[PDB]
Amino acid sequence: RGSHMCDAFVGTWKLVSSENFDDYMKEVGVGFATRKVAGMAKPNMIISVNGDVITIKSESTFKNTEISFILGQEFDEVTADDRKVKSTITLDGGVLVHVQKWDGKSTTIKRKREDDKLVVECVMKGVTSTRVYERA
Ligand SMILES: COc1ccc(S(=O)(=O)Nc2cccc(C(=O)O)c2F)c2ccccc12
Repeated sequence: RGSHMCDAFVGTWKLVSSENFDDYMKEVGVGFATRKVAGMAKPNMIISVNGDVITIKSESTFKNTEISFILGQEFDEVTADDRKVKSTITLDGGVLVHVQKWDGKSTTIKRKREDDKLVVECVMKGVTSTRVYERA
């Protein structure tokens, strides 16, 4: 199989900046202690593609997580803050768009390549957080 546009996300990434993440987590409903510990973490994100399957791993002192998925196909996800959600991830004009649904709520996580960075924009209702990753 040949190259895919989504190969631009493949690699090992490290968190270098975070804005408004505590307020985003508050809007999602994350409790005090999890917010405090999760907000300290500086995760590494490892993204790989094998055929139609994309795998995103996150390693940190807070939690280690791994999801594998096919674009447009819903899957079960237990998030780092221990929500059990239904997730669907699609590609929209170069942007990975990840929607998590649970308990009648939903949040959208967008991942995009910007210069040499991977920029993650998390939205819950009117509250947005921006997390920026660089190559490890
Ligand atoms: C480090 O603590 C966390 C990690 C991951 C998630 S998440 O799995 O639900 N989605 C998500 C949200 C924000 C940033 C990223 C990112 O990529 O940096 C992300 F993937 C969390 C959700 C709530 C509270 C803490 C979370």
